[PDB]
Amino acid sequence: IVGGQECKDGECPWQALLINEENEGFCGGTILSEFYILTAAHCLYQAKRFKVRVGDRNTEQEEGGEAVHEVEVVIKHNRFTKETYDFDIAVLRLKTPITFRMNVAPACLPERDWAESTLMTQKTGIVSGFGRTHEKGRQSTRLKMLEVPYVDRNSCKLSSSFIITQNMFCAGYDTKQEDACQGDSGGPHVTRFKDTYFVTGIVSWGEGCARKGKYGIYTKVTAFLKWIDRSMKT
Amino acid sequence: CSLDNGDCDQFCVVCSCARGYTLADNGKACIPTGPYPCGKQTLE
Ligand SMILES: CS(=O)(=O)N1C[C@H](C(=O)Nc2ccc(Cl)cc2)[C@@H](C(=O)Nc2ccc(-n3ccccc3=O)cc2F)C1
Ligand SMILES: [Ca+2]
Ligand code: NA
Repeated sequence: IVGGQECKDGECPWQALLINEENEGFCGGTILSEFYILTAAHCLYQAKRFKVRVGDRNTEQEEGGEAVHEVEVVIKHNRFTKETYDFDIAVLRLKTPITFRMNVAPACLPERDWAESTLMTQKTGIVSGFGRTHEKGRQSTRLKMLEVPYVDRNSCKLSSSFIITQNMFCAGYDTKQEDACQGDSGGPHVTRFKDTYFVTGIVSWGEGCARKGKYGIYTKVTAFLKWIDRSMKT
Repeated sequence: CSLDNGDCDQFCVVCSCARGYTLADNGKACIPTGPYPCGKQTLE
């Protein structure tokens, strides 16, 4: 996360971190239930083997609440391709169930039509992760969050070198130096409605990080609510 | 529903809620059935 702030205790409980063989975080995820994590399909390519860590807020300190989970099944969307980055979504079924507690709780999945008309129309959403704090810099050792404005689809297409599909949405800022970045990929983009946070996007890609004239691109979760439901029912 | 979300706490005139919640008596608010309902930040 470039800009933004560190999440306070209990503020981003649905954050999950995918860790590679080197025990280093490389992508985020969103807790959906005690057995499932939502992440980006492209993240599955970045580490031959990986595990999932929940409850962590500081990767340099082991604190109460952190726990590691092995992945039992990976369900990657069959239409994902790096050629377009379209359909950038995967669901992970964990071998053992997550115990919800302080800093570990699922984000809510909204109903499709309602989300389309009521959540996606809000002014902003919140993105979080342990990714780079600058395009060319190091990944954050602390969990960060950032409020990102929804960006008009047409404005986004005009700004983008690549095709923005209906399975994607844009958010962030034109020139303000705040954005998600590499390492945050796969992580949550949630939108608050009254007092409940609904997962609305999956950090997917961007041309650089916080670049002037560029936005953050997210997988639009509403386009895949049925796919997620079917995936979660094995 | 196009107005004040039908006065609904969550989904919308008929209000409904996400898993882990139960529609309250007033038929608008949503009540968590557990200590860690989805979408709620946690507190000690
Ligand atoms: C320089 S970096 O710090 O090492 N890093 C930052 C970029 C990032 O991810 N930022 C980022 C910024 C904001 C958010 Cl929300 C997520 C990621 C990342 C990248 O590679 N992005 C990227 C760019 C384009 C596509 N794409 C899109 C369509 C078609 C084909 C195609 O390849 C796919 C991508 F993976 C490289
Ligand atoms: Ca830690
Ligand atoms: Na920008």
